[PDB]
Amino acid sequence: VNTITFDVGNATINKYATFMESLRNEAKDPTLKCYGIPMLPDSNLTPKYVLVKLQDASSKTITLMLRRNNLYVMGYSDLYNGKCRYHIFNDISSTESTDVENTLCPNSNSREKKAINYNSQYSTLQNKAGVSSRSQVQLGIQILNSDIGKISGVSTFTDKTEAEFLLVAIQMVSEAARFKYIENQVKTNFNRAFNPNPKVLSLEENWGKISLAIHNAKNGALTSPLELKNADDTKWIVLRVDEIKPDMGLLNYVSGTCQTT
Ligand SMILES: Nc1ncnc2[nH]cnc12
Repeated sequence: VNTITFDVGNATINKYATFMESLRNEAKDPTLKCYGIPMLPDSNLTPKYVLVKLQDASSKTITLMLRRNNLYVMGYSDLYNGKCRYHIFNDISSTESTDVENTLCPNSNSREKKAINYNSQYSTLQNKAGVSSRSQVQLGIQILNSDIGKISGVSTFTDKTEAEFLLVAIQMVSEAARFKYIENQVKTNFNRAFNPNPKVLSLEENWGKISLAIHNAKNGALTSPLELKNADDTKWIVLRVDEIKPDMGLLNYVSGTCQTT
């Protein structure tokens, strides 16, 4: 399994664009695509995972472990007192947990557990972060940089600190890779913090339905329209692939053939 590094401390728009491109190209199936949009692999393709190393301005890092089939963050590691400290979500199966241990921290004599004692659903992360909606957790490059430093090499931190980091990182890494729209929100706001708008949230929550709708579309027409939100919180009834393709970075894996095109 490969590691993609993003230097948050020295980030520029172009370096984030390159990061997104690299992450999409490592995660995607080598071949699968629908309507020109690359698709993630089935859950049997190896390697099953990708690592994403995030570097702060002090050169400390956190490495996220992502599942290729759905781009979920499974856990993260940091160097702590010389040790590979691995932090696994509590919703990972026994067999995948072994893989997380061994992928984040391959040397079994130099590693140390520090569990994430909660699941990785946004509802849970929001709860831990003290917010009723992740619209209330700002995203941004300086925020990500700061949050890495609250955790990496730090003996103890609160669940709120951890959940904030995870909400920021999940959205700026996995959601941005899945959605060019979200990558572009980061780029448009590159020099500042921002709050995810209703379209960011609607895309995040509907990626599986969107991916299925694109995979199933015939001659560019969705079989069933899909109702999303625009950035101004008005309904967006998507009728055609060409309406939503610009916002897409990766499709969730969907079995069967599609117009590739
Ligand atoms: N752990 C995770 N990783 C990626 N996307 C997510 N969406 C919700 N939780 C997530």
